[PDB]
Amino acid sequence: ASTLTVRKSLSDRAKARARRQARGRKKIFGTVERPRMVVTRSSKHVFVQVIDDVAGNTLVSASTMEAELREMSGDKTAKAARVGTIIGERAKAAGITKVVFDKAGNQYHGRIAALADAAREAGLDF
Amino acid sequence: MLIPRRVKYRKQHHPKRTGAAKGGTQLAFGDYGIQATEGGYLTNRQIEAARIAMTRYIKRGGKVWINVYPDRPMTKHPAESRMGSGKGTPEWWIANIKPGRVLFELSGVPEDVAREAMRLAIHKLPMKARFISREG
Amino acid sequence: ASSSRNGRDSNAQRLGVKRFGGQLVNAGEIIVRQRGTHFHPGDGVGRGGDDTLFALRDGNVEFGTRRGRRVVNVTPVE
Amino acid sequence: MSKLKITQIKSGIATKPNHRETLRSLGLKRIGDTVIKEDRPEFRGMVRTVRHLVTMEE
Amino acid sequence: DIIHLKAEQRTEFGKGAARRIRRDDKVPAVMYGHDHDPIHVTLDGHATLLALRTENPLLSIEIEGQKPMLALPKDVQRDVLKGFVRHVDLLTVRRGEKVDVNVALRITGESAPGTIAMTEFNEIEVQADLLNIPEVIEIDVTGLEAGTTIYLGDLKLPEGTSLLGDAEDVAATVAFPET
RNA sequence: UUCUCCCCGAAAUGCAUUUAGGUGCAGCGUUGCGUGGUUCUUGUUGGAGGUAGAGCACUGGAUGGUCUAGGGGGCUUAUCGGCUUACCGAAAUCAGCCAAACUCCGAAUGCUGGCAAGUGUAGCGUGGCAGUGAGACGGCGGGUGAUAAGCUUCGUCGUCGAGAGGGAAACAGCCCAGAUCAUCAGCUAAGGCCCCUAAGUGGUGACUCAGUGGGAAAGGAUGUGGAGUUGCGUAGACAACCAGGAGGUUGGCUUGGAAGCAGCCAUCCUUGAAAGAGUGCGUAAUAGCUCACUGGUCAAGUGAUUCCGCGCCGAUAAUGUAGCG
RNA sequence: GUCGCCUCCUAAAGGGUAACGGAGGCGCCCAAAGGUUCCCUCAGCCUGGUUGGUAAUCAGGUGGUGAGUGUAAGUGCACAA
RNA sequence: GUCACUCAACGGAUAAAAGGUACCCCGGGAUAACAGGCUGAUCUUGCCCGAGCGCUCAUAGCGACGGCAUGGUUUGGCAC
RNA sequence: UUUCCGGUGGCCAUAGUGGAAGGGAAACACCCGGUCCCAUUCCGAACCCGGUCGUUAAGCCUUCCAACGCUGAUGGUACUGCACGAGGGAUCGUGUGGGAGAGUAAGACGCUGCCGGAAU
Ligand SMILES: CCC[C@@H]1C[C@@H](C(=O)N[C@@H]([C@H]2O[C@H](SC)[C@H](O)[C@@H](O)[C@H]2O)[C@H](C)Cl)N(C)C1
Ligand SMILES: [Mg+2]
Ligand SMILES: [Mg+2]
Ligand SMILES: [Mg+2]
Ligand SMILES: [Mg+2]
Ligand SMILES: [Mg+2]
Ligand SMILES: [Mg+2]
Ligand SMILES: [Mg+2]
Ligand SMILES: [Mg+2]
Ligand SMILES: [Mg+2]
Ligand SMILES: [Mg+2]
Ligand SMILES: [Mg+2]
Ligand SMILES: [Mg+2]
Ligand SMILES: [Mg+2]
Ligand SMILES: [Mg+2]
Ligand SMILES: [Mg+2]
Ligand SMILES: [Mg+2]
Ligand SMILES: [Mg+2]
Ligand SMILES: [Mg+2]
Ligand SMILES: [Mg+2]
Ligand SMILES: [Mg+2]
Ligand SMILES: [Mg+2]
Ligand SMILES: [Mg+2]
Ligand SMILES: [Mg+2]
Ligand SMILES: [Mg+2]
Ligand SMILES: [Mg+2]
Ligand SMILES: [Mg+2]
Ligand SMILES: [Mg+2]
Ligand SMILES: [Mg+2]
Ligand SMILES: [Mg+2]
Ligand SMILES: [Mg+2]
Ligand SMILES: [Mg+2]
Ligand SMILES: [Mg+2]
Ligand SMILES: [Mg+2]
Ligand SMILES: [Mg+2]
Ligand SMILES: [Mg+2]
Ligand SMILES: [Mg+2]
Repeated sequence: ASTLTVRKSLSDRAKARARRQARGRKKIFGTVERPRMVVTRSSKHVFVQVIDDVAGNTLVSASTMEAELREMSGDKTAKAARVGTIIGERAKAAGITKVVFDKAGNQYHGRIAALADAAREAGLDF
Repeated sequence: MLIPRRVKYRKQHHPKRTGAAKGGTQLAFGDYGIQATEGGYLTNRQIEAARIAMTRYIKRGGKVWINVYPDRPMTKHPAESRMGSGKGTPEWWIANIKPGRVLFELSGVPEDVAREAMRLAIHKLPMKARFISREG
Repeated sequence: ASSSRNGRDSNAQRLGVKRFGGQLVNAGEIIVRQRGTHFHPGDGVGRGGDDTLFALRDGNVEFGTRRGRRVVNVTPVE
Repeated sequence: MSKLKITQIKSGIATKPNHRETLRSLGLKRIGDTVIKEDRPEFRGMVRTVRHLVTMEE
Repeated sequence: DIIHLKAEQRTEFGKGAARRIRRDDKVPAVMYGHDHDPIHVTLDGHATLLALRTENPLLSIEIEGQKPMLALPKDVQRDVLKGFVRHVDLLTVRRGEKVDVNVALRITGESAPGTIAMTEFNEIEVQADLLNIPEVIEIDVTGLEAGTTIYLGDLKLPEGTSLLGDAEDVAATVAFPET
């Protein structure tokens, strides 16, 4: 469900983040050569999906909701770094090589930046 | 005299005189009407003459509506001049009338005096017109 | 007498669609000359400095809609 | 396929060039000349393009 | 009262077919409803003219093969200059069901000689029943003058005919003479 | 600017021009060589559109209604404030509208691709030789001009140009039709068939009486034939002929006279089978003749209104009938 | 009076199309008003508030483009150009 | 590589140029003056409606505001 | 497999605007702080970071309402390619093809793909 118009009655943070995400998606698009790495950052978790936007289907994904990461002791940024390592490992497992990173309306800073740097350490060409 | 407060363009092409009435073919204000059965250009002086005829016959009873406004400027070439050297200045204001257009409406007056007043008004217009009513 | 105070018109610019839907084009072929983006660049179509839309690759021209935008695509030839 | 029989009854002079090329495409050369065509939509379209110039039978 | 109209099936469509039908002293009509597809018929011209003399008449369309059908003429395309009916829209109706219609307006009041009364609408929206279609709705304005106005919220409506349209607009106006 | 025949066969457009009646290049002709269906027509299947039409969503224009912020004029009287808001009234809203330079819409065509069939022999590349670059009229869509011009300027198709034959009386441009030659054969097109003048003073059914046919407007009219709607009518309809055809009341602002006819008005009542404070004639002013209506002999249809076909008037220059040849 | 260029209409929904046809502009400007990256949403209306009033500045609601765009007009741009 | 043109009559005759001719002189009806032709704004001659004037009374005589035409002797438009 | 829900697309109002009621298991969200990375043309409002306490009040989600808005036939009409015809003229009509806009009946309180969570 993606209506081109930002639905009214949304909260202020939601409206602002929706505008920022729509502006980020103007230049970012996932193909088979370079799929899009979208990081959805909420107050508790980070959910990463690598998407081929031509077919509209996610190739690999990772989160802090997985079984082997609920019990892992660390900080929000440390958990995001572990998620970045995992998503890089899964991308190498599926043969992704290079991705285009999408911050999904958030600032490239902190948890998202740690996730991206960890994915770069894993072997992702971005 | 009906002249618009202002027009966007004072020099305009001649209005099309082709086709039946686009709108205003049914009575909407009064109880009787003058319906044009022919097309043409209805100037503001003819509209005024017809209005005076109706208003003077019906005297004090009822209201008269002019459904057509002369907001189309028609230019005039400088007199005794050859052709060219631009378009002339507006001289006449017209309404573009098509067959079936209700020109004037009349109400608050019985049918015979209404018929006579609208006969008087119709004898002022340059096209053919007829008396119409709301099916009695 | 008098004179005409008009009389100036610019030269014809010959804008408009040059390649219509389903037409086979080479890479770099101009699909439409236009002022502004009445058509937007789609997939395999680039936009020029004067808003000219050109083919970025070989294939067939198609006109369509992407989100809210009216776009021109060049679908690669099978 | 009833094998349309098309005969030219009027001349091509002063007709639209479309009509003259339609007459040429039907194989008609003179007034009174006749051709037999298969009952196919293109020949029927040609016949109805120049129906004021030809007559058609089966 | 129910006016019976003989109809027969229409199978040729277009401006030419309608022209031929109207040259044969007939009227094209389409009859649509709720539980059937639209049925295209052609009616006698003069009988249809007499039946459509009145407004909102209950018509019984009689087609030889099929059963009779009840209808109300919802749209009547008449010639503007002449009076001939050019096309009839027939909305099929049920006996045990309401109908929305447009009932007519007239003034039958007699104010002071100086002041005059006017009607500001042609027909008004009314929900009523089949066998009871009011002919008109009268507004009597006798001795009511000056800037009195009449809106659609307080009218002596007949039984079984509720009010549907917005009751916040005027239908009659009494005022001084024209100055 | 001088002999012949055979085949093909234009242009009067675009751009530029000390250019505009000249010329260059391009377009259109021809021809050698090359390449061959690439062209064209129709069908079918896609594509972009913003014209016609329509609409009022925007921008302007606009008619009426509801309601109202605010201006005008006055008042008790104004420092307010109230009585007005019966005048004006932005905007808001309801209803009907208008637009080449308005568009929430939106054709047919045209243009451009794919495919299929048909098809004259079309199209394309490259060389030799050009002429043309004053166009005209007609149909359709427009601008200028006045709803003008056999006007002017565009778009498109046709013809003339450069095209004979047949028709249009004659009559480049209109209609039919494109002449290789001969024919004292036939069938046809447009157009025609009483005679000029080839073929029907053709058959059948209607209409016209104006020589309409064989020119024209607003408008006027018991011409005529036909088809609807509606009022009165043997409880007796309309016209004609016999009696009540008038009371209070010379109802009022007039006007020496408006008593029924100067005009405007509330536009009644009565002896009563019956009548209008008044419709024509008459009339200085009043009288009066006589109209709508009531009974009688008679008595079978009369009165409006809408539309349609063909006609009438309006109609109107100067050598001679003279607007069917 | 005009002569080159640009925008719109005439121009008949591809492109082109004339008249001493109808409207306007240009012969610049900007070292940022260019490049890139990131963020933001306007005009108008309503209400509350010192100077302050219709309109400086602040606060809340509403408002999707009617604001804006260096400069004519048209095509665009609120995903903002 | 860059510079020098209101070469603006903007494809830009010369680096460099205004007038008179009634003293004039040597293709076009492609183009004006007369006349003819077309048109008919203007002109002209009529008419339609009838506000109102005529003591009263639209129409004896008139005839506002409007509308429709004739003629082709006016001034023009076109340029055959 | 299914149900519900959190993200991420496609169609871009049949989806929206408005109203009424209800729900939070994981998730979402408000929320609590500002020490730390980071920030406000002032403000931890926002951006950013540490938590997940409290709360479903709003966002979000489920259901109901045609109310405003949106979608919308059939038939007819306008218009129109080609072929004709009529009028003194503005202009009009027919044959043969194509055929709206408005309006009416009506639809509609979204459809759908991938990833994940909880239960099954
Ligand atoms: C206003 C006059 C118009 C022109 C006058 C005429 C013309 O050329 N006339 C000539 C005139 O000259 C002599 S008579 C003096 C000739 O004998 C005569 O045939 C004619 O040619 C002179 C100019 Cl007057 N043209 C034919 C038309
Ligand atoms: Mg309307
Ligand atoms: Mg650029
Ligand atoms: Mg540039
Ligand atoms: Mg030849
Ligand atoms: Mg030349
Ligand atoms: Mg040459
Ligand atoms: Mg139009
Ligand atoms: Mg020339
Ligand atoms: Mg020409
Ligand atoms: Mg021509
Ligand atoms: Mg000419
Ligand atoms: Mg020729
Ligand atoms: Mg000839
Ligand atoms: Mg002859
Ligand atoms: Mg030959
Ligand atoms: Mg014979
Ligand atoms: Mg014949
Ligand atoms: Mg003979
Ligand atoms: Mg005989
Ligand atoms: Mg005979
Ligand atoms: Mg005659
Ligand atoms: Mg006549
Ligand atoms: Mg003859
Ligand atoms: Mg175009
Ligand atoms: Mg075109
Ligand atoms: Mg040209
Ligand atoms: Mg030059
Ligand atoms: Mg020089
Ligand atoms: Mg000489
Ligand atoms: Mg000449
Ligand atoms: Mg002359
Ligand atoms: Mg002569
Ligand atoms: Mg000429
Ligand atoms: Mg619809
Ligand atoms: Mg339809
Ligand atoms: Mg429709």
